[PDB]
Amino acid sequence: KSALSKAQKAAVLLLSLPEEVSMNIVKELSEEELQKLFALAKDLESVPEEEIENIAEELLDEIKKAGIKIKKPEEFIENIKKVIPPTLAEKFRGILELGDAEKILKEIEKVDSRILASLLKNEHPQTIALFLSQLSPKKSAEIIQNLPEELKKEVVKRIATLENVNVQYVKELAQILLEEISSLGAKEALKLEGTAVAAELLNTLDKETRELILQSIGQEDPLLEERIREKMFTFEDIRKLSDRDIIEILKVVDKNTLMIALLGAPEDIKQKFLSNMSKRAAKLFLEDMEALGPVKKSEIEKAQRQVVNIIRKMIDEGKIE
Repeated sequence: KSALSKAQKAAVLLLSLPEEVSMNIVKELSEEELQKLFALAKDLESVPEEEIENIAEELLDEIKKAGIKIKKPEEFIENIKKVIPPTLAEKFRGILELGDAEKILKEIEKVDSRILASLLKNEHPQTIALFLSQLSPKKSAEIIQNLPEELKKEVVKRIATLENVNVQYVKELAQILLEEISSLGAKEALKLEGTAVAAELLNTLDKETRELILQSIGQEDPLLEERIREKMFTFEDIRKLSDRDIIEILKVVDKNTLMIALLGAPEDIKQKFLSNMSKRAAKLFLEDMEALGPVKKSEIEKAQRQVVNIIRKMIDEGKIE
């Protein structure tokens, strides 16, 4: 297809070149010749857009070197892009893009028009018009009815003047509106510490059930399991432990770690540890606690979780709970 491709180039040139150049070509060519060139262009194979640009730029360089002046080279490239058809892949891409925009706007169509009107009313009138231009007439009518009066008139006037709309711009507008609705829903909802709620439930469940649930959660998501277990025994739960349990904890925990942990601890938990030490060890502990001076909250928190890590091993070994 070497002579066929040269003929195909001729066909594309005929249709793409400026009319000053190609009017003379048409006059010299017979009707049979012109029709052979038209049939060649019509029967062209489809070519990816990036490859049509390289073909266009080759052709442009080739005819400039052939001795033909091209005043509007970018208009020549676009004309070649009209002649050479697009591929099935490119047709599918456009279809998929259109389908995604449709899916997004269907989700918008489900949303109460009072909510859409409320989210749209402080937007620029041209933005509201561009958005409403893509909705069903009854949706856009419902939204318009829930807008202020002078905005009803201005949005409809701007819709009236539209000659074009960029689909991707409106799609993006719609997705930001869906995220804003999702964000308002979170603000409308009661905040809930799910890891804590799950922890209480598990602590109420018997060990057989509790441990089998957690193990399965850990296999799929080991980070979530751990965040749940952190809530199952907290520093405040030291109150639940016996004096016997505290003695065993005092045998293992570092003094400095315990001192620091107790700086941000309630008074009854302080006394829970202090009452299980000796008179002199307790007295010296309180004295050294004042000796520390200003300690960061992040460090008090760290020492508290360290005591809890130690306490977990007691639950896994000695201390009943």
